[PDB]
Amino acid sequence: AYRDQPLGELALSIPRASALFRKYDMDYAAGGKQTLARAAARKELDVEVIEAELAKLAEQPIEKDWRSAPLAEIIDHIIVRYHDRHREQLPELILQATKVERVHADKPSVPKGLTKYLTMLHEELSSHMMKEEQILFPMIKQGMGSQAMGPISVMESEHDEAGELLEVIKHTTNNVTPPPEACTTWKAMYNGINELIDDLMDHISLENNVLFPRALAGE
Ligand SMILES: [Cl-]
Ligand SMILES: [Fe+2]
Ligand SMILES: [Fe+3]
Ligand SMILES: [O]
Repeated sequence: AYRDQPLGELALSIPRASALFRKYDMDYAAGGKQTLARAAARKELDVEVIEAELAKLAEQPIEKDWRSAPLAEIIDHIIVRYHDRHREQLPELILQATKVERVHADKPSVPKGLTKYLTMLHEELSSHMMKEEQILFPMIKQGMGSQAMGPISVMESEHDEAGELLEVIKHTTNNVTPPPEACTTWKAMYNGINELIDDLMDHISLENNVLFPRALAGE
């Protein structure tokens, strides 16, 4: 019964589901508690076809399952696969968005505000990630995870705020869809933005749906 389960559990149960939920604009990352049924019903989307589509990906081979992995290993993976990657992705995107906004300032399709939104996301992610790396992650490794409600609730409120920046970024770029007159820089930047969104959603999902609850439970 896929419809009755939370989006978070589904995204970590079946591979490429993250991308499927991304296709339907379903927030499995910060909204991972919500059931597929409730999320589908709010979008006016056909639940039965989504259940089927999941089975097609479900039967496909298993990747790494992080739900039962050691927390220290989840932490190390997050730092390297996600935090360090965001630290190099964002400065590049900011440079490209600066160029696209300038060069194409005359065009009605130019993503006005994109540079400013990427800049805000970079500044906020950087202080957020530093706190995780300096305090929350070490505290979990040193066995104080059951004591981490304070930082965790703050980290979760900041994940929601990052979620809102992503929505504004998606809206400014026509859901990251380049117009017909887009150039190579403009197209490659939109590919970078989609890659940043995919990574950031999987990053937030791993924190909200696995690391944080299991830490608090004393694992
Ligand atoms: Cl606590
Ligand atoms: Fe993080
Ligand atoms: Fe985080
Ligand atoms: O994060």
